Amino acid sequence: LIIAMKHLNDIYEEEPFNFQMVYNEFQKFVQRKAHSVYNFEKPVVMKAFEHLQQLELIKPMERTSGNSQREYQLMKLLLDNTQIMNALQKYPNCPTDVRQWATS
Amino acid sequence: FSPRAVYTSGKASSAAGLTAAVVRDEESHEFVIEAGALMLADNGVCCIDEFDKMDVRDQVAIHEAMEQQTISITKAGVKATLNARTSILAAANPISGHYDRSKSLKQNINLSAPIMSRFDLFFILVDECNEVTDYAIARRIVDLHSRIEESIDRVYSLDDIRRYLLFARQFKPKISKESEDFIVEQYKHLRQRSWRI
Repeated sequence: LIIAMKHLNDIYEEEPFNFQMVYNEFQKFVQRKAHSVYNFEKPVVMKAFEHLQQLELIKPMERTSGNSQREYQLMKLLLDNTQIMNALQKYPNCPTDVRQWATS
Repeated sequence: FSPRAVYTSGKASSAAGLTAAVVRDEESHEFVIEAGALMLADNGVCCIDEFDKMDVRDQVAIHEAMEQQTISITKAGVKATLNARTSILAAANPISGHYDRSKSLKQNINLSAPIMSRFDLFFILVDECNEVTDYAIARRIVDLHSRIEESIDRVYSLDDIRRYLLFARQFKPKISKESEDFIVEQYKHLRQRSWRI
């Protein structure tokens, strides 16, 4: 999810985003690959996004509730590309596919 | 390599020059047909460079020869049909010369839907900055520039390839039942998923 977020920040220079775009491009990544074992449904990815927001790596803009759901909410990342690269280098068991997707 | 190959540029070619033209003969005082590139490339291969720059008025003329393999002329009291048994190899670049990832794939190609449909193989090339690829490309180019002949290792001679291709083209293989049902199931899976199939 973080790599997808970085790709979104690179393609759209300094603009917010929501859950749907991240989900769509994660689906694109898992569909381009032939048969990789990443068949996950919407609720589990939603829970993972909620956990990421809970750890306060992502912060909302102009906070409001009720009018806007958790979906369709403008999120931003609080990390730098070099930090992500350095952290990913020290990841214990990073698979090859996700590493190459991050490089791409 | 292929002696039966014809080359042409995109914009410099007109509609008449591609398929055929109707011209009045000076001595006979009548109308005859002057051949175009496509009918000269019969049973060969025709290569088009910068296919994007061609006007739609030219590609619509190409349309018939693309699929029906023949060209029909019904102009100025001249009625005829001609064989256009050719294989077309087209080269082009995306819109504005760069593949913009901020836009959709469909928005990156300015080609009509039937033209997109009528190509069997459609390859799209994207350039990326990788150090190993850069090193390989640079060493290959410099080796070719410095060592012109000793840097070429060909497994088979070009004339040998030509003779083998000539010998092979006359065979007409039959389709097996196993190949038949394998093709059926493969097409099932493929079609169950812009460039519509």
